[PDB]
Amino acid sequence: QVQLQVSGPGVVKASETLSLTCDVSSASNTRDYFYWSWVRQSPGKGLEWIGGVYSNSDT
Amino acid sequence: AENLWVTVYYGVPVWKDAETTLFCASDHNVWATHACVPTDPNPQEIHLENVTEEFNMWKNNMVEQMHTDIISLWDQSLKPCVKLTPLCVTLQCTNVTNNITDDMRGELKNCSFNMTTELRDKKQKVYSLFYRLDVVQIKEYRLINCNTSACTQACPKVSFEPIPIHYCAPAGFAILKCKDKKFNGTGPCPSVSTVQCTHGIKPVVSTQLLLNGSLAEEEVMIRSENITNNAKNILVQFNTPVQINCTRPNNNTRKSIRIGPGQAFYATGDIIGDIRQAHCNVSKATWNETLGKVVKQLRKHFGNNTIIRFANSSGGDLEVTTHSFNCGGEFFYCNTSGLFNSTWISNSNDSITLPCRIKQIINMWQRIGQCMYAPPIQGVIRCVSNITGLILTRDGGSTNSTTETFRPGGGDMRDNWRSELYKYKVVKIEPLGVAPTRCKR
Amino acid sequence: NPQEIHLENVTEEFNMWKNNMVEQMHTDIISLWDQSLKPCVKLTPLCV
Amino acid sequence: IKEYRLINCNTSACTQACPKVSFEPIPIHYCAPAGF
Amino acid sequence: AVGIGAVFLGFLGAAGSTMGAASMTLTVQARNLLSTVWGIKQLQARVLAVERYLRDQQLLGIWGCSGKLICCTNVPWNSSWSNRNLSEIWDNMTWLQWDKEISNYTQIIYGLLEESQNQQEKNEQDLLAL
Amino acid sequence: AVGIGAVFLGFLGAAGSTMGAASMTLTVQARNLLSTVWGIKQLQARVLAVERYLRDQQLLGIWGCSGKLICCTNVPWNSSWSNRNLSEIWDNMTWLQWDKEISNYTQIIYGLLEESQNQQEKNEQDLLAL
Amino acid sequence: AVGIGAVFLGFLGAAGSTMGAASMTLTVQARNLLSTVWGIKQLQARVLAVERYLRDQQLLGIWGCSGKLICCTNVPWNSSWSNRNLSEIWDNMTWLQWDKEISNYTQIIYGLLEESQNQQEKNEQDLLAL
Ligand SMILES: *[C@@H]1O[C@H](CO)[C@@H](O[C@@H]2O[C@H](CO)[C@@H](O[C@@H]3O[C@H](CO)[C@@H](O)[C@H](O[C@H]4O[C@H](CO)[C@@H](O)[C@H](O)[C@@H]4O[C@H]4O[C@H](CO)[C@@H](O)[C@H](O)[C@@H]4O)[C@@H]3O)[C@H](O)[C@H]2NC(C)=O)[C@H](O)[C@H]1NC(C)=O
Ligand SMILES: *[C@@H]1O[C@H](CO)[C@@H](O[C@@H]2O[C@H](CO)[C@@H](O)[C@H](O)[C@H]2NC(C)=O)[C@H](O)[C@H]1NC(C)=O
Ligand SMILES: *[C@@H]1O[C@H](CO)[C@@H](O[C@@H]2O[C@H](CO)[C@@H](O)[C@H](O)[C@H]2NC(C)=O)[C@H](O)[C@H]1NC(C)=O
Ligand SMILES: *[C@@H]1O[C@H](CO)[C@@H](O[C@@H]2O[C@H](CO)[C@@H](O)[C@H](O)[C@H]2NC(C)=O)[C@H](O)[C@H]1NC(C)=O
Ligand SMILES: *[C@@H]1O[C@H](CO)[C@@H](O[C@@H]2O[C@H](CO)[C@@H](O)[C@H](O)[C@H]2NC(C)=O)[C@H](O)[C@H]1NC(C)=O
Ligand SMILES: *[C@@H]1O[C@H](CO)[C@@H](O[C@@H]2O[C@H](CO)[C@@H](O)[C@H](O)[C@H]2NC(C)=O)[C@H](O)[C@H]1NC(C)=O
Ligand SMILES: *[C@@H]1O[C@H](CO)[C@@H](O[C@@H]2O[C@H](CO)[C@@H](O)[C@H](O)[C@H]2NC(C)=O)[C@H](O)[C@H]1NC(C)=O
Ligand SMILES: *[C@@H]1O[C@H](CO)[C@@H](O[C@@H]2O[C@H](CO)[C@@H](O)[C@H](O)[C@H]2NC(C)=O)[C@H](O)[C@H]1NC(C)=O
Ligand SMILES: *[C@@H]1O[C@H](CO)[C@@H](O[C@@H]2O[C@H](CO)[C@@H](O)[C@H](O)[C@H]2NC(C)=O)[C@H](O)[C@H]1NC(C)=O
Ligand SMILES: *[C@@H]1O[C@H](CO)[C@@H](O[C@@H]2O[C@H](CO)[C@@H](O)[C@H](O)[C@H]2NC(C)=O)[C@H](O)[C@H]1NC(C)=O
Ligand SMILES: *[C@@H]1O[C@H](CO)[C@@H](O[C@@H]2O[C@H](CO)[C@@H](O)[C@H](O)[C@H]2NC(C)=O)[C@H](O)[C@H]1NC(C)=O
Ligand SMILES: *[C@@H]1O[C@H](CO)[C@@H](O[C@@H]2O[C@H](CO)[C@@H](O)[C@H](O)[C@H]2NC(C)=O)[C@H](O)[C@H]1NC(C)=O
Ligand SMILES: *[C@@H]1O[C@H](CO)[C@@H](O)[C@H](O)[C@H]1NC(C)=O
Ligand SMILES: *[C@@H]1O[C@H](CO)[C@@H](O)[C@H](O)[C@H]1NC(C)=O
Ligand SMILES: *[C@@H]1O[C@H](CO)[C@@H](O)[C@H](O)[C@H]1NC(C)=O
Ligand SMILES: *[C@@H]1O[C@H](CO)[C@@H](O)[C@H](O)[C@H]1NC(C)=O
Ligand SMILES: *[C@@H]1O[C@H](CO)[C@@H](O)[C@H](O)[C@H]1NC(C)=O
Ligand SMILES: *[C@@H]1O[C@H](CO)[C@@H](O)[C@H](O)[C@H]1NC(C)=O
Ligand SMILES: *[C@@H]1O[C@H](CO)[C@@H](O)[C@H](O)[C@H]1NC(C)=O
Repeated sequence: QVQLQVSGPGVVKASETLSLTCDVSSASNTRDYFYWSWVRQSPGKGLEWIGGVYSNSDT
Repeated sequence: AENLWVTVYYGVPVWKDAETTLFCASDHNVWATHACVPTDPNPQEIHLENVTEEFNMWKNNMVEQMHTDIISLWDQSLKPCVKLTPLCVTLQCTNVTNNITDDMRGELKNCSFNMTTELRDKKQKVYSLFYRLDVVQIKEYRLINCNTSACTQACPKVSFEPIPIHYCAPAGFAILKCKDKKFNGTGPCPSVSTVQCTHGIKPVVSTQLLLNGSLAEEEVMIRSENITNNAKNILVQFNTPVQINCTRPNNNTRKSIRIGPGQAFYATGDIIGDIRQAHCNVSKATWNETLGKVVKQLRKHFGNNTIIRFANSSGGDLEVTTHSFNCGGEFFYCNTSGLFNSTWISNSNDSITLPCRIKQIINMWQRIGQCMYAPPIQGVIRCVSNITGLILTRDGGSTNSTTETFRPGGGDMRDNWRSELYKYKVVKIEPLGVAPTRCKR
Repeated sequence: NPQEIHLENVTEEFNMWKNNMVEQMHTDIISLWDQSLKPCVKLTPLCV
Repeated sequence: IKEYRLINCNTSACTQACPKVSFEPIPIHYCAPAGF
Repeated sequence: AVGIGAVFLGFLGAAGSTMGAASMTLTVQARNLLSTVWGIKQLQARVLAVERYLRDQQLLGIWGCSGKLICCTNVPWNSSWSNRNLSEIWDNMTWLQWDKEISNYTQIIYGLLEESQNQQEKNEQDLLAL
Repeated sequence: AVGIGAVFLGFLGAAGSTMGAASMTLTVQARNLLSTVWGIKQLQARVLAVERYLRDQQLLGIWGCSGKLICCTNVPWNSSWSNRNLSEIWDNMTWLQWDKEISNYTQIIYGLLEESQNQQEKNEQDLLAL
Repeated sequence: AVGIGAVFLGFLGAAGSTMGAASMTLTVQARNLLSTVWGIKQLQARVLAVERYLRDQQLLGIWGCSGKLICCTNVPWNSSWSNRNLSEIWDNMTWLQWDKEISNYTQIIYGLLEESQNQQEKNEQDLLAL
């Protein structure tokens, strides 16, 4: 089963660059491409889709 | 007007039950993992959707294979070690009364004896401390095993600590794992997957209490080949563990004497300080709530209005009558009278202490004529374990009374392996099939 | 008649100090010596 | 220990060499299986 | 249906699928058929796997289907073995149920395939002479 | 030819030669790939050789290239695996260097090859259905 | 004779029959070629059986006769090997007498078939090159 772990700074100053890293651990070694994406939800608001990328191409 | 012809398909996903030899994989020890194929870093577990498979824990060949493998490994480990044939002699034994408590009166015997040396023509007068369960009076005493067979001393280097063992099938064979929770161990399983190897199963040897095992993910599980049959053992799996702290507080001193050319016998010289009985502590509240969960689960099988009581063990040998196990080399037998002693009505920091007796002459498997001597462990010893399950037996079974009596069980280590291999089965793949199709050669 | 072949146009990296053949030969020789010494007398009573 | 003992006695027992077994080295060719 | 990847099933992921769906994963199952207390056991397991694989390959060869995952044959399918039509065979059941159903007639089909292959070989030899 | 010797090409003789020249000497490699303490290890040596040869034969078979030295396949060559030109590889590189270059793409190529072989088998079945 | 039934010969029933008649039972003989100290002896026996079976399979393969019970070859039949006609061979004597007769000319014939198949595969590769 694919497992995802997120990491990054808990506090970032205003007008700076926020860097987040999500690592992927997959138990299957055969060649497979997933579609990864980032989704943020503000406190008390609905979810928002930031962006995504393929796991085998720069698209 | 059909015109259907045979077509051969190679590689169809078909399997059926089979018996094979599963080989070991692991990440000086009694369980030889040096010869096992190292486990893959990322095990492959493929879920079989739309697959319902019949499982049966009580007729699984994996349990028999694991039992035979464990006995073979034990024999291999004991093969290159000293044989205590000269140890069978007349012993002049006195009572150990130096700094001992009232509960330890007569348990230890200070025994002096003549013994061989490096040279065949020389003898040495030596002394040792022997547990009361190990010596039988002929002041004249002899080891208990002398009139049965010789004993092979356990080598001090090999460690008795269990190591996880993964069982893997060869090519052309598959291992099916039942992922369905709340599983009885017998019948259909709709949630089934296939694994190249089983999970790490530590070969823990224990009676009346499954230690360092696997926990149920939802609630306490009751399993039995025939629950209505009082002669069938009941396997109970806890959803949460119960911490048990087992300790021998004696500061045992090991002295090694030369008994021959390159042969050393490790005796217990003296206990440094006070002498007191080894014992096991278990939290009272945790045990009470676990017993309540077990009672509520058993009520589903034996009726909501029945009376459930936990009582003595029936009787027999010390291995079955008491909770037998090992704690870092020293072999403990603990009187589990305070645990299974209560009744339940269908309406703090203190802990329960179980006294324990240490033994050196041992018989792990149900065999006669093959014994082992456990060298003493230097100093105090303590261990912490997870009680994750129970082996129970139902007494009587008459319908005259509404009460049900459950007693601790054990003795057969096949049940211990069954509690871990209940969800696993082995099948052989059949890639050849014939089907009807309109295609023609 | 041993059959040798020249690998023309070939270059290969060797390392005698990490060759598995040496360890295999050592193990085989030890096993042979252990085998040869099994079926004859052991001089246990000689220690006097 | 005039009194003497074999050096190996306090280490381990000794196995007498088989008398008819020769210690002459013989050439050995270490040959791999097929595919090697 | 725009942001999506692709993951392919494993060794037996197609077991619960229909026959038609499972017929595309034959190679996945095929490739996995070949790959002192623990030594002799492993050696015997390897020998047993080799023997089983070679037995299956020999059966395929004597049926004239050597080196073919799917191979049509000249043996007709009579209604005695199975009265079920193709519509409910390749779209309403899996291969395990098929093995359960026609386990009794497997040897008869195998013998008929062997005899058909022998007859085909003899006919080919006779035709090739001309 | 009266006065003439016999230069028998050797095993792995064209290892250092270019791929184009080395592809002409596949036979000398392929023809002989199968052929108390000593006997016990001779046994497992034989078993290892047999199982290696059988796995190679199975891999050849599941790609539809059984009993062949050069097998043309239907899967296209993805340029991402190697951007080098045909004349570059077939005249300025050896087989060993090629193996080192594409050592990390062998599994994907093998999977595509077996999938294409399965698709070809299905297409042949459909063609024979008419 | 109406109402007779049928029973088919077993492993070596056609041993003493004519070669033409014995050629119908190739599959029956073919299927029977594969199926502590005594453990070692049995392992040696079965491993050697597997090795012999693979030897036979590869010997057939190096002639291009893979998977074929009856396989025709381009090697002409030299007269000195046997001056008997087809009628006297296929209808008046068995396979055992045949093998006894051609025991002297077995290896040379095998080499001839081997080189013929080598030439054939070389020609096929050359033709497919264009
Ligand atoms: C359930 O699991 C738990 C947790 O894993 C188990 O509890 C562990 O038990 C092990 C051993 O049973 C214990 O490890 C020992 O701890 C001691 C403190 O560190 C050490 O004394 C000891 O090391 C000695 O023994 C090893 C062999 O066991 C040797 O390799 C090592 O060199 C040491 O031996 C030297 O010292 C002794 C004593 O002087 C001497 O006789 C020797 O000759 C040598 O000089 C072990 O490391 C863990 O600490 C325990 N963990 C916990 C949390 O309690 C529990 O036993 C399991 N239950 C069951 C039933 O299996
Ligand atoms: C067990 O007995 C031995 C011998 O009978 C005791 O060892 C003696 O100890 C006393 C007091 O320390 C010494 O004076 C003697 O010289 C010792 N004798 C020998 C032969 O060693 C030993 O103390 C006893 N142990 C226990 C626990 O009672
Ligand atoms: C060790 O051996 C000695 C010598 O045999 C034993 O001492 C003998 O004991 C017997 C029986 O009591 C007497 O008849 C002898 O006279 C004793 N001989 C000597 C030299 O003392 C001694 O008892 C043995 N020790 C043990 C612990 O069994
Ligand atoms: C006893 O049980 C506890 C509780 O289940 C175990 O602690 C777990 O250890 C595992 C190690 O694989 C961790 O993943 C879990 O997160 C732990 N859980 C908790 C609640 O701490 C403990 O390891 C067990 N000990 C033994 C010896 O079996
Ligand atoms: C479970 O055990 C019970 C009790 O033995 C079995 O029922 C008994 O079956 C025998 C068969 O001869 C009868 O003589 C007894 O009278 C039955 N006793 C009761 C209480 O029913 C029962 O068959 C067993 N179940 C299974 C599935 O084997
Ligand atoms: C088991 O519990 C008993 C008490 O029920 C413990 O005995 C205490 O041990 C501590 C050691 O920290 C001493 O300070 C106390 O004086 C002891 N009290 C009594 C009444 O004996 C015992 O140590 C516990 N053992 C384990 C292994 O946890
Ligand atoms: C068994 O021993 C463990 C320590 O190994 C005990 O855990 C302690 O529990 C007390 C609560 O009474 C806590 O204050 C301590 O911090 C715990 N210690 C550790 C190291 O976590 C446990 O209580 C003991 N159990 C029994 C039944 O005696
Ligand atoms: C069963 O429980 C009883 C009482 O709780 C125990 O019986 C005692 O056994 C000892 C030793 O045989 C006798 O000296 C006592 O007189 C018995 N008491 C009674 C009231 O009968 C018995 O030990 C327990 N069984 C086990 C295995 O611990
Ligand atoms: C296990 O523990 C119980 C509880 O202490 C023991 O039963 C006691 O036995 C003694 C005899 O030595 C009696 O005096 C007590 O009255 C008994 N207590 C109870 C509560 O019944 C039992 O004997 C122990 N088992 C063994 C095998 O020693
Ligand atoms: C498991 O079975 C279900 C149905 O039992 C399959 O879902 C069907 O898929 C087919 C074609 O793929 C559709 O025509 C049906 O309408 C679907 N049924 C339902 C109820 O949705 C499902 O694909 C099977 N899973 C696998 C992995 O083969
Ligand atoms: C090793 O390299 C040499 C040259 O470096 C190869 O010889 C070349 O062969 C080709 C094709 O026959 C000719 O076109 C070249 O002119 C040759 N070069 C020279 C310098 O003579 C040689 O073939 C390679 N080795 C092997 C075994 O193929
Ligand atoms: C065994 O041999 C006999 C005689 O050698 C065979 O009988 C001949 O059968 C053929 C046709 O099969 C006839 O043309 C001949 O006239 C028969 N000869 C005689 C003398 O009867 C018989 O067929 C052989 N049987 C087998 C099973 O090989
Ligand atoms: C040793 O103590 C036990 C238990 O108290 C007693 O039965 C025995 O008679 C004693 N033996 C002696 C003093 O020799
Ligand atoms: C050995 O002796 C004990 C007690 O002395 C007895 O119970 C046991 O049956 C004896 N065993 C044999 C094999 O004689
Ligand atoms: C588990 O097995 C028992 C024993 O036959 C059966 O009666 C019960 O229905 C099974 N339980 C489940 C949940 O399948
Ligand atoms: C046991 O005795 C030894 C030697 O006297 C000492 O070093 C050690 O600390 C003692 N251990 C305990 C737990 O008292
Ligand atoms: C026991 O009580 C529960 C309610 O707590 C009830 O659902 C259950 O059915 C009862 N058990 C039986 C066997 O009827
Ligand atoms: C068993 O429980 C009873 C109360 O029912 C109590 O009096 C007795 O002491 C208990 N025995 C043990 C050994 O815990
Ligand atoms: C054996 O004795 C020799 C000479 O007395 C001594 O050097 C050696 O250390 C001893 N070895 C052992 C294992 O006692």
